Amino acid sequence: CFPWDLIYKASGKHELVRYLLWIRLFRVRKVVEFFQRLEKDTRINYLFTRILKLLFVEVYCTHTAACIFYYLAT
Amino acid sequence: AYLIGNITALIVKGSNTERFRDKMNDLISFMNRKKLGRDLRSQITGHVRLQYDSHYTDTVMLQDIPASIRAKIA
Repeated sequence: CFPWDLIYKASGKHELVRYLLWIRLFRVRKVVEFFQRLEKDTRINYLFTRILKLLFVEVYCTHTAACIFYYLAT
Repeated sequence: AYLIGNITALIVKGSNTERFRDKMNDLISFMNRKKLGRDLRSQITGHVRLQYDSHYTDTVMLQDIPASIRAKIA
């Protein structure tokens, strides 16, 4: 929750202070806790919540890979 | 195909903590299909949890360990 693009533009625009934006991918705890409060919900089969969890891991690993693949061109 | 088969064969061969989980979701489907109370359903879930936790005390678990070793255990 520190501002990492005001710190970036204040500290002489260094490239390795923008790698601390990747700390904000620890906010996928709130999505993996949602799929743990849904796996113990008996209305939906647990082997279907595992499939939905894998389909939310399949995407966002193509979003992140698209972003890293463009970053490696920049 | 061998890699896909090994991953599929270890996911299909599940653990006992999900055999108990799908043993106790159609049980909840029965207890909510026919609208049971809020005390005897706790007795049903407590009985199936107790028999699952006591399922690892069987003599048939060690029905091939020889005599004078099963006798020492007893």
